[PDB]
Amino acid sequence: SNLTKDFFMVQMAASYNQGYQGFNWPNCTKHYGFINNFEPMSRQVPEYGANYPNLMAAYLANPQTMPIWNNCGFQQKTATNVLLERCGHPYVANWPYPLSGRNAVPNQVTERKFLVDRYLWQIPFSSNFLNMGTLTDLGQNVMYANSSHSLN
Amino acid sequence: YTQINLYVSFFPMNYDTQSELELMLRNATNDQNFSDYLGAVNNLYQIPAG
Amino acid sequence: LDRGPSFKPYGGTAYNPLAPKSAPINSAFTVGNDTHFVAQLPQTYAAGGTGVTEAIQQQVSGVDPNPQVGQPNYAGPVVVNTTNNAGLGRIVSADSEGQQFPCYGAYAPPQSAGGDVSTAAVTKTYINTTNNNGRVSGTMATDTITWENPDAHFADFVDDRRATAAGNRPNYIGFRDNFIGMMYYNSGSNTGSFSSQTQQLNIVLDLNDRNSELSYQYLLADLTSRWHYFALWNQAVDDYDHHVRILENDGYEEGPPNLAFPPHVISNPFAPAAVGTGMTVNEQQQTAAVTANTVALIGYGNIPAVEMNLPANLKRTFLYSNVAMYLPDTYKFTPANVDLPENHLSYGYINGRLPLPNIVDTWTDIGARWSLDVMDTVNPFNHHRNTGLKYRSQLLGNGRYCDF
Amino acid sequence: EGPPNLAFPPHVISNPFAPAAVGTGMTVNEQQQTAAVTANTVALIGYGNI
Amino acid sequence: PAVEMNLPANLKRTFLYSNVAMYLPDTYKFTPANVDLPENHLSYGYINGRLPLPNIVDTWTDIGARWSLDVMDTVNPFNHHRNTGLKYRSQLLGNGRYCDF
Amino acid sequence: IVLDLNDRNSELSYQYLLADLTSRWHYFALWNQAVDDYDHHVRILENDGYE
Repeated sequence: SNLTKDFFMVQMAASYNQGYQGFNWPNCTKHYGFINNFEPMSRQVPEYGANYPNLMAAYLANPQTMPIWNNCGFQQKTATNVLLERCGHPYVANWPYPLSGRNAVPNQVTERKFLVDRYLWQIPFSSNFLNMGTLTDLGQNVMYANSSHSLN
Repeated sequence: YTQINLYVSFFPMNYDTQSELELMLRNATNDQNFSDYLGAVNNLYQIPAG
Repeated sequence: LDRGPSFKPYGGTAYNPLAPKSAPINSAFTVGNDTHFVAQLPQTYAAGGTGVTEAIQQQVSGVDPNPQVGQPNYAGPVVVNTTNNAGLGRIVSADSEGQQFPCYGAYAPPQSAGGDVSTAAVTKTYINTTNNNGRVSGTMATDTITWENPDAHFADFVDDRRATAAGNRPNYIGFRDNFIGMMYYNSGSNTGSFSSQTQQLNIVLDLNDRNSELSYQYLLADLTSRWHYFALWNQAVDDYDHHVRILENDGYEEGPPNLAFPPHVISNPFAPAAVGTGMTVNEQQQTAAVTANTVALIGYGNIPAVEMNLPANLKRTFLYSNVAMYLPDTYKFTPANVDLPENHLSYGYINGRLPLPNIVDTWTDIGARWSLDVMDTVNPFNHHRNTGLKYRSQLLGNGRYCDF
Repeated sequence: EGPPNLAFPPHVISNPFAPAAVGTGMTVNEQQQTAAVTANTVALIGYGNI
Repeated sequence: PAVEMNLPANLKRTFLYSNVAMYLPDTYKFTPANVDLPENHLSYGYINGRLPLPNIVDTWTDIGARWSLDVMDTVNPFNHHRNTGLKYRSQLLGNGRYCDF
Repeated sequence: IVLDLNDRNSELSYQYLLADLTSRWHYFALWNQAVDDYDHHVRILENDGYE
């Protein structure tokens, strides 16, 4: 996914005291935890150059004139409600592009992202980002106590 | 494959605690032991068709 | 990573999926010296009399007789009188490449952002079906196509035209569970060599009688549970389906008849809704006069309908795609007039082997929880309900080229 | 709810209360308003919706 | 004589419309012709009357990929009619408009 | 006794306290105890076509 090597380590070390010994599925996960809610995913989309003219982006700009032909003759015109009756005649389809099979289009670019739900991020104020205590080690440090700072 | 990288994780132990922990594990009687969890010897024997 | 042409990350097809599998598109077939047209003409430009001086008009383009545009809404089952009306639409010419194909899965790549498909100029193609010989009934702005048929493989075919399509088998290709086989374990020709510098001896002495892969699998089922999908180590368990390996045939839940109805709901059962006029009536003598300003759409009898028997049709789809599709090769046949690759064990062979009908139906071993006697030798993890392999294939992408 | 769950005849082309109208396709005379029948062409057209 | 539908496609077609295509943002919707709506964008009659665009969510959209929609990321997934809890918290009081609790 | 501060959230404190004690799968209608969730196939969804 997009999540980095720096920042996946601090989330697993704060929540489950992992890191420095290999990551596994932890024992007891809570409802607002990280690893049961983190769900990565990936898709692939074609290049959309001059050969491939991106019929969807031409449809969002002007849906009144359809560029997009899929299962026509078996549903309504794609400028009115899809709840209506069948309209046209059967004919070939031109969209989407085949990304797999013998007619698969070359020049494919991958895209990765993730979705996290019910999870505040966390950066613990600890030395090695573990949980060695509720009153942490830098919290009872003589550098951060007995002094006054101002963070940004 | 286009590139490949090994990642490790160095635990930031204090250099006084590590130096007392290193000298215990250099010792012969503090010898690290491991064991394969399967504990088996794989042997395949041919069966003819039918 | 290239996955090759055998990859198909889904079931069914993605092009014209609502069509029946035997349905042909509006096209131009050629057999012998004869050439045949089949067409459906939704629009009208009525043009009564002779239909020539308006077929010359209404010039066409690559997108102008739109296949999605048809009759206006709420026309009902209007009987287009071929005298005093005329048809409009699109066909595709002959002398185009590829293989002729039904509607179910027919793909044709576009050329411009307006959505046109024609790789050459557009032409009109006139057809009469009357008894007049001086009338043009359709215009049919024709087309030339490169004719690609992805994700479908001609379930039947008779020599040009009357073929039925069926989508290809779903084929998930991803990495292994826990990346088994990425790394040479227990290969004495080429091992690993973790050691200090001055490599006089390594500490990885790997034997062929050891299995470091299965030792990791049994260890992983001891520490953690196995249901959870952990995407870092590609930790997705290979599972089958509990109701597919052991099919528990219980029949179906029957109920009221699942009728279907025409949407213009009033109609005669074999005629359109007959037009008429209301009647004012005289009393004390029996005389009914026609009223002034009234037209009446009157449907007689009861509403026509068709019956589905839905849970039987819903179960037979489940038994065909999950049980009858995954047979051994001795219970499958090849369709007529199609040719397979010469070897076994390739994608083009297993795609084109289709099952015998009576071995699995909605009656076989009825009422009994019983796995089939011919399905014990079949690997239950080579199945498209393998949720781990579905998770490992969709975690990389959906196309053929992935940057993992 | 959702879109209508239509069902179609397995042959897709139809006249809604008749079989498909059979006939022959032909050309025109190109600025003489006359369409003479050509040979080796037959056709069959539904003329409505499905 | 008989008619033929693609039955496992239509079970999937009504799933995608009633869940994903129904809960689109205000950009991807339109009012139908000759019908009126309330003025504010936060009443019930305005959310009720707007019907979504036809084929930005269909049976083909991103075939074979575990992938949520790019516009449905920032749309609140807990404002759904399939959350078992809020459904249970509303069946628990009753079905009527007026209720004693 | 009660000294409420605007910097504190006591209705989120009770949510995280309850998920640490019990499991959030059970529906305990006395405290109207029922989670907000979503269908696992509406948010991130798997377009596998159709069997």
